[PDB]
Amino acid sequence: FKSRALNHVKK
Amino acid sequence: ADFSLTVLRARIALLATAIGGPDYTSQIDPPPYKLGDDCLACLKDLKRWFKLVDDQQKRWDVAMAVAEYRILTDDLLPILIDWENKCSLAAKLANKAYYDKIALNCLQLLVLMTWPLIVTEQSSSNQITLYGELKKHQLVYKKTILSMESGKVLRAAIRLALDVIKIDRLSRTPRDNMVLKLVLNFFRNVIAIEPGEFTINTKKSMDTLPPNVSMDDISLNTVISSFHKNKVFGFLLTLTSSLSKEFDQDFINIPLLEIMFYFTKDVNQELLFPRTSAGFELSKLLQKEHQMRKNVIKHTSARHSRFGGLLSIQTPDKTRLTVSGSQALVDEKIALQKLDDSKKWNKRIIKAAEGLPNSLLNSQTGKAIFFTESNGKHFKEFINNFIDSGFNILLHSVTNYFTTEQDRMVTLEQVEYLLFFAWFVKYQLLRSKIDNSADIKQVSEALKEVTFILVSSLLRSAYDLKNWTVTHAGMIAFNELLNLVSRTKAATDIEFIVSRLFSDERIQLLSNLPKIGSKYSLQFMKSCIELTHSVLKVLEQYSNFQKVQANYMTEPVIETYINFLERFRELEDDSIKKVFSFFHRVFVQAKEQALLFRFDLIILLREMLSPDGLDRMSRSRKYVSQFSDYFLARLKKRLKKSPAWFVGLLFPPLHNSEVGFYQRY
Amino acid sequence: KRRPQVKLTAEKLLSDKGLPYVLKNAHKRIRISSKKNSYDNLSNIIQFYQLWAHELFPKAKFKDFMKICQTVGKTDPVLREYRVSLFRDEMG
Amino acid sequence: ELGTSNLNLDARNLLAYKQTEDLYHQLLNYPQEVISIMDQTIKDCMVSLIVDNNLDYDLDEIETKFYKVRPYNVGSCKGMRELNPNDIDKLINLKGLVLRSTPVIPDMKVAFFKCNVCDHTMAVEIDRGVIQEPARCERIDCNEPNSMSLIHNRCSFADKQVIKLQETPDFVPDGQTPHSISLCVYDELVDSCRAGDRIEVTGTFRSIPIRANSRQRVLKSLYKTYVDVVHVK
DNA sequence: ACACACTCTCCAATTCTCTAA
DNA sequence: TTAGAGAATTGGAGAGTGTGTTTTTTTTTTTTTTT
Ligand SMILES: [Zn+2]
Repeated sequence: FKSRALNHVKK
Repeated sequence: ADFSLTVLRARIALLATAIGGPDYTSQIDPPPYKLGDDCLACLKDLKRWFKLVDDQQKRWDVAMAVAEYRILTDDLLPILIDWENKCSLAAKLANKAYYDKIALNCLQLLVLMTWPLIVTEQSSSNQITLYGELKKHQLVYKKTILSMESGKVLRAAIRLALDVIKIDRLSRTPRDNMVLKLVLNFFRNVIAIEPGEFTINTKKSMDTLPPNVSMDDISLNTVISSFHKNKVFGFLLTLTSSLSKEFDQDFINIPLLEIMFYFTKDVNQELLFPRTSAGFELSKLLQKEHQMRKNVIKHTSARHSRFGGLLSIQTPDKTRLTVSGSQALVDEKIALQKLDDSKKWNKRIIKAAEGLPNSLLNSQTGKAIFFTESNGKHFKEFINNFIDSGFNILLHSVTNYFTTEQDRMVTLEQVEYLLFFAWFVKYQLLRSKIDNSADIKQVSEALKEVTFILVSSLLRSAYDLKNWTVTHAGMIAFNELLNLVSRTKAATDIEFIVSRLFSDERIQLLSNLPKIGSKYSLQFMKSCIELTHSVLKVLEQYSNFQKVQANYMTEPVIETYINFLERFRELEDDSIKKVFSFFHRVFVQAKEQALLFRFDLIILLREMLSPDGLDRMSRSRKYVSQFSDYFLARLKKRLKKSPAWFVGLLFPPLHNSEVGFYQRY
Repeated sequence: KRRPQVKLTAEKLLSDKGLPYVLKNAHKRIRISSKKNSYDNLSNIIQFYQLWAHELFPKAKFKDFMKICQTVGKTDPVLREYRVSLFRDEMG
Repeated sequence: ELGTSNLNLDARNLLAYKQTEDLYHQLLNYPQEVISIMDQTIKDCMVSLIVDNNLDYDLDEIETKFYKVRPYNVGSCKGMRELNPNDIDKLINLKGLVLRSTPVIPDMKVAFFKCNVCDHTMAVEIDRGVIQEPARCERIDCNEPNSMSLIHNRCSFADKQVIKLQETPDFVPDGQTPHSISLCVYDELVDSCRAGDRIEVTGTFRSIPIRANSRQRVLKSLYKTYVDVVHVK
């Protein structure tokens, strides 16, 4: 499955 | 099936009640827990449920069951704490083996449940399903472990270690040494658990703290306080410092590396040195806020939004455009900007690192973490005593390990080593910059030849295989080695080390590095820039130089420098000084003027120099204006001497032999 | 079929409407002065290029015009032939 | 030196000075652009006075403020019933008596957006009544669609009020009853006037469409009309 | 039936990669 | 070092589908029948 983390999430 | 699943869950619950329970005769409201029987078999069978079933099937279902029945919070901690307090009182005075056995077998489950989590394309679909929820439960574990009696369970763990500190190394059986590894493996997990990272399946383009958890429970600050009151820092300090004397180095020193990585990770060193104060700086920041408000006001119309008329602007060749709004009537710059802003299209865009918790490599580190006054001084005391006591001995042992084991490495250990090196070397340099009581001899083990070879080899092998995360980390470490060398030359073998550090092969590599940086994240390019600055400055103070500098100057490096510079709104004051130092070097000294006559630089100086961008009084504007004056002077001269450059300014330079030489000069 | 997309291309640049207009007029258009600031003169240079870029190809933002021009400038051989012709004219 | 923002101007002085004889007519024919030109002229002149005469007053304070002109005594008064469709968007002068005033209405001027995922924020200008919402979050690493959202109570607003003016009996036709017209007034002049007051005003005579229903963009052929005052006497 | 909101689908525009001169 | 031939990923054009719409006082001025 194409699992993916929100690497860009830093606020 | 579902019924088999719930049967195992019910078995785990009946084991979660056979364990024992408190006493209802007590008349003590409430008493402590009270102990059951068959409990050895209960703990052992639970261990078997983890190892013999869940690991062999790769589930994490068993962990979900024990989390459902709250085994850690309810039974294991009071069992351990009761053992600790009983033995503590007995020590104050100054079958019992069975009590000690139950203590050991409770601690091992505590290590197992809080073990950190890894997800890959080879993990089972069950684990991938269960990743997000067990994160929540492990956050609950961290809070609960740090909370109980102000964290008293941590004293039990070091008492278990003290039993194996007790008698001579010559006697200490392998099973004995496993305890001393285990107790530090506990603290690594307690530090490592932190708020979750959101992850989803990329099927369609469209917080995780549970209700019982908050940030102040989970912050590192809480961990510093909890560790200090429960007497951990003395244990780590005394264990690392006397490591050389026949504690078997093999069992301790890698976990003891992991701890130091796992709470250096999210600290900037300037926050630990100061360089009513809070209110004063708050007022100054409010002045800055007022300046931003003023900037918005200067683009705000006086009369309301439906009062506005219409404007027409006529070009050469008598063609006309139309724009609305009242400010467009007076400001042609705003009218020209607003005209282009309406157009719809933007070109879509290209994007480097994964598989590692958050660190300097993939986060913007212009964001501190925040300390109490007691915590600040206690943490400063801990790492200062660490550096003055333990740094050289630890680095010598761990570096003469890895030279014999480099082939077998995994990415974690490389990135760990390279970001432990950098942090402690940089911190000592800043502390000795501040005060004379500190000295640079405390970190002097980094310079000796073996460690230099190893850092070099890591950077080499990482670059060749195109593993870019280890390449980034090795870049950071090699930067700090060069900085430390430039310190020591400002005071014999160090020049020999320099000459070996700057053999031609390494110049080829270090010259190659900024060129590929154009594609990558912002942090990569910044690392390239700072490394380049240090590298060129050291070879400046070597007195070869003209060969080396001409190696650096070409189109793709300038491309990286401009691509980095246009995001100046996010960057520091210092990085722009470094960039314009490089531009001074290219333009004035080397007299390679032709590189910078390219149009996207001329836009940038307008954006950065306008009342829009850089502050009227920041130190940057001095450099920027002093550069732009000379730039336009030489450009005027060139353009009037040869009018062909008007069409030249749009495109890259032209590499034909017969015309290109006169083009460049 | 759906309507094909419209793009910037070297034919537009090499047209009489295109790049020759800049070389025919740029000497008369732009004028620097020491009597005005670096910001002033720097703002002056981009006027003519912005209006010319709009007149040539109104599709996209100005930065996109430049960064689109980079690709065709580097790749197309006929455009490079025209550019070496310019610098040969100066070598003449 | 009194710290005030508005300047009166009787239009007859434009006819006395030779260079502005034609500007008088252009004021009447094109009020919206000309008044804005006059405002920006006045603010620049105020700055020029302190910088040229090199006075102690804060430049930032003057740059922060808004300055407005308010023309009056434009010409002959016009009967309320005799305004025709060829007078639209020209300056007008009326006499009458005040019936009633509605309470102050908040009118938005600046919008405030916030990113849901990355907490990036942007302030946006309102013109022609339409909020120009961004398509995607403008932070470089958070270039995502539908990602911004409006925060109501951090916007910026301004005061609006509607005044009901009645025809004076001097002008009513024979054997008929007086009519009334509605005035829209903003900011400084909001709460000036009470029921029963007798006034003379000056403002642009505007017209706008009105929708057939709140669901759709369908407009009606008849247009509403009103007056947009810039001065009251 | 007449404006809208929302879903689905195909096709070509674009960038990335490999090969040889 | 350039460039050109082939493959993979993404955008949005535009075609399609379903949907919603018309439509008991309480206070105050005036005429009328009732005591
Ligand atoms: Zn965002």
